[PDB]
Amino acid sequence: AIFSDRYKGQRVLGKGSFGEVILCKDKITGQECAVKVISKRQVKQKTDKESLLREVQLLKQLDHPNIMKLYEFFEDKGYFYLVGEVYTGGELFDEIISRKRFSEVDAARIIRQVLSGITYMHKNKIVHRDLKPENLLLESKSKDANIRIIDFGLSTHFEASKKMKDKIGTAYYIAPEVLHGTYDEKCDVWSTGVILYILLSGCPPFNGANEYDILKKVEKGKYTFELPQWKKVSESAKDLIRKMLTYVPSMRISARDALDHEWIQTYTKEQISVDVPSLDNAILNIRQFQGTQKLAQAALLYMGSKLTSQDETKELTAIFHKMDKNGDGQLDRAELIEGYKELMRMAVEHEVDQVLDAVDFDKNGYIEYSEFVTVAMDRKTLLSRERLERAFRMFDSDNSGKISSTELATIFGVSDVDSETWKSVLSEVDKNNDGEVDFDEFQQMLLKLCGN
Ligand SMILES: COc1ccc2cc(-c3nn(CC4CCNCC4)c4ncnc(N)c34)ccc2c1
Repeated sequence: AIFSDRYKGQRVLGKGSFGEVILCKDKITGQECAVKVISKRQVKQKTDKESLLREVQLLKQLDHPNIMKLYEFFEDKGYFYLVGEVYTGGELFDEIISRKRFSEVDAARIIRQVLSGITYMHKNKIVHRDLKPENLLLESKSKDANIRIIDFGLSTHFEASKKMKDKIGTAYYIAPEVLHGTYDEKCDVWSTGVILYILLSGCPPFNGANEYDILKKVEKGKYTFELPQWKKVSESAKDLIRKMLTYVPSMRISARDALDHEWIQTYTKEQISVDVPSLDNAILNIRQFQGTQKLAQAALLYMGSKLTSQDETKELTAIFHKMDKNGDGQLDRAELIEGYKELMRMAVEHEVDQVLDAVDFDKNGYIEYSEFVTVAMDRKTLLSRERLERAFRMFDSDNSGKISSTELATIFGVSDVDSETWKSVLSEVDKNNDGEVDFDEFQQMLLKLCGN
């Protein structure tokens, strides 16, 4: 079984957990799929291969409309290839923030789907452990679309990335008992309870300035309904949340029994019988939450991509140098492609051609490979820079064009950028800052925070 014999890469879907997800296509049937590629080297394995193989085989036989469908599994010297069904509706919360109105009925429908998928998985002795909004995909970008839970069962066999770009946002959802090391399927009920709390209020129940702060709250396990917007919420919803966020797991309600709860039964009726006031403050809060999380993540990815492009700028120049037997610094289309491939090893024809368009539109002769290197790398870093700008713009909901010092403290705390470190970098960028930054200044800060 060779992965590449069956599937061709089409386009990247993202970096998710444990590795990158690539949209692939079956070479024979044309069938599209999402393949999670996990590098055995860059990621450690918890269990022996036999245990992993058995769990994979089980997963292939399981089917539920709220669980991502696993089709196939491949392995080579370097990697595991997990072939799943592709879902195109994006992350649940990125949908929710676009909505104009949101009620308890909406929240209930969402949670019943999650609880349903979880219950089926627990029946089969599969635990998630890292349940969070990022792991709730939509079959289509619509409030009517079905939810598919991704990454069930991965945490049992693979160690999580300790890189903060990977870690962002994880602290809010993790069960206290996971932190302390003794856990079972009840941890997934806890995470779901955290998600329900956020849907109804727009604010995490366990919150803080940074990762440790948040984890400290989770561990203590104390939370409240003190916020004003909890006045608009039914006692029934609050009651379920209490049961889901019960500290001791044996006393914590099960996924199965949570489906049976009065709130779920009452509010997921096809026919809306009960009062449905729009949880307007929760929406505003949820948008603020998502925006913050997305900007912090984009910031780390941007800094990461900057460093990566620095390495690859040096390598690419070295490679072309060797090829530059003449020493005139000019190469042809063939040579440029070959070198690009050399670096890649360290589709192709088309990417070089895009570069040459800008460089030498007429294509009359040879190319200053130096000029090529520059343009080539800028196209590689585009996604991250535009994504950064988009996240900045989205976070800036009033279109002020600026982010305040208070907002920066939140963004950087979530990002594990030390308070004293970022403030010092701000001072270097703008001596006369007024306790706010525009986009360019923010970007200048990030550059300085990654050795630039
Ligand atoms: C255990 O075997 C498998 C096999 C394939 C899997 C595919 C996905 C998956 N990831 N992404 C990228 C999104 C980018 C935005 N943030 C949320 C995720 C996806 N996008 C669309 N469809 C998908 N199926 C995924 C996740 C886990 C998988 C596990």
